[PDB]
Amino acid sequence: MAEEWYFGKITRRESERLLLNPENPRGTFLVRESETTKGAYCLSVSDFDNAKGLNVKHYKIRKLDSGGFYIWSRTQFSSLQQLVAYYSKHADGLCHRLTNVCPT
Repeated sequence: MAEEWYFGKITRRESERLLLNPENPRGTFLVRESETTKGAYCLSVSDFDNAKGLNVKHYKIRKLDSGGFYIWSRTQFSSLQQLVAYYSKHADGLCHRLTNVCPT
């Protein structure tokens, strides 16, 4: 049992398959393990614009030796739960604020 938004070892294309479901509104997200970087995580979030329609953006979450996490070094967090809590309040760099936890 992990956090509701933690999807573990799912692939980048599987995260897109789940997030691109038309029933999921803009701002739907999940956190997963990175396929490209060992020890890093990815925040995958759905967005919408006039050119692309519903699309997915992926953000790399790096873990520090001190135990912290960040997407941009200017804003660091002590846990993944603090990171999700912050980005649920302000977009601050992301395409959209986190609003809906990806189902199933």
